[PDB]
Amino acid sequence: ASKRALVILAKGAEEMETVIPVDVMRRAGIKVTVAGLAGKDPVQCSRDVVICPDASLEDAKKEGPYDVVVLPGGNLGAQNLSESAAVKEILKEQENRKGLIAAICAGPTALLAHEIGFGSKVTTHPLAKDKMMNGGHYTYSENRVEKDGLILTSRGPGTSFEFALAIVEALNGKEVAAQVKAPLVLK
Amino acid sequence: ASKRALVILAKGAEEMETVIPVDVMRRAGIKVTVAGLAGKDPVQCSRDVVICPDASLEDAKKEGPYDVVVLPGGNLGAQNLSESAAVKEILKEQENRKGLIAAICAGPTALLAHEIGFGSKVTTHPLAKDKMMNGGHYTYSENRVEKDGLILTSRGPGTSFEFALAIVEALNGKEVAAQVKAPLVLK
Ligand SMILES: *[C@@]1(=O)C(=O)N([C])C2=[C][C]=[C][C]=C21
Ligand SMILES: *[C@@]1(=O)C(=O)N([C])C2=[C][C]=[C][C]=C21
Repeated sequence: ASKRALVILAKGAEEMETVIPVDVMRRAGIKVTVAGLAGKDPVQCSRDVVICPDASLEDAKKEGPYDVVVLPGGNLGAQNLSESAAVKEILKEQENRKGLIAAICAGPTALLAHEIGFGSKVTTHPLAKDKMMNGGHYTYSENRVEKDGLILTSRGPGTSFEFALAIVEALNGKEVAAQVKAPLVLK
Repeated sequence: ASKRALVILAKGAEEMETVIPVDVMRRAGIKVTVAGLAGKDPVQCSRDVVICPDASLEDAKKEGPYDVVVLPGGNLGAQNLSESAAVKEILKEQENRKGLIAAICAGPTALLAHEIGFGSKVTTHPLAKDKMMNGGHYTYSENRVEKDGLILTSRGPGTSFEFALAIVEALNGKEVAAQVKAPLVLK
């Protein structure tokens, strides 16, 4: 059975951090649902790229659970994710079932907001470190991609391929990740 | 005056190769128009990400000329660009005025289709080399980003940041490109 990914798309999400994981995961044969936080309508990302979600989050939640829940970054995107009771419920459910949770850039700050994965080693964008570390509930890492417990984190647009390929490896194995990687012309 | 970029978005475009340059160029303060080849409606990219263009190509052409015309890749996207008389006209005009033309992955094959920049050194995705080189009208390069005459080319999703930053450097200078690069957390 194909693995399934939920990518939660809020206004102000970093569009590179949204599209790179969606694309790379689809290349791996993962069934990806791009779910609009606010509903079914198109989402204005941080740099004004407008993306049409596959579904509302409300509708996508009904089709859960998912093998991974992915939280893109962007400060304002992450803030919207952090303020959402629906996001809280999804992440709590995912944590309770020991499923993978993946977040990049400022995205991991939504884990703090929703009290998810406390005690884990995490990374973030450098500019989001202080927010993430308020209260010392996580252990900070400068690795480009970090994985600890349920929790897979990464730093920025320039770590998005690595982040996406780490998701692929977690879900579909190292050989699939390598096969998906080769045609991308990565460094 | 801000520099201006036209990014031509066709069905089957590689969404990473579309979004990374749009985003990075906007970070550099370039005014970017994402122009829909087919009209104003949303565009289904190669991996099913749906992007809403800023304008139709028909409308964006009226607001030309641009400091750069950017052609994303994706085989079917590039084919659509190659078949378009509107694209032909835009690229011919840009070449005639000695403006920058930038293409990635299979995107450079549209330059061949429209007889643009013959004699230039170019790169492409490895799988698009034979198509690009039919007739020996260009000189092939394996560099991740290649620039020769008017013509800036690059290889794939994994060279998209380098490609975008090379555009930024060409338009806004090396220091702006460096400033935009640093917060991205690139390797
Ligand atoms: C991330 O996308 C993000 O969330 N943050 C705070 C950031 C800063 C600079 C560049 C990228 C990003
Ligand atoms: C490019 O986006 C493209 O145009 N081509 C042919 C390709 C092949 C593999 C991976 C990326 C790409």
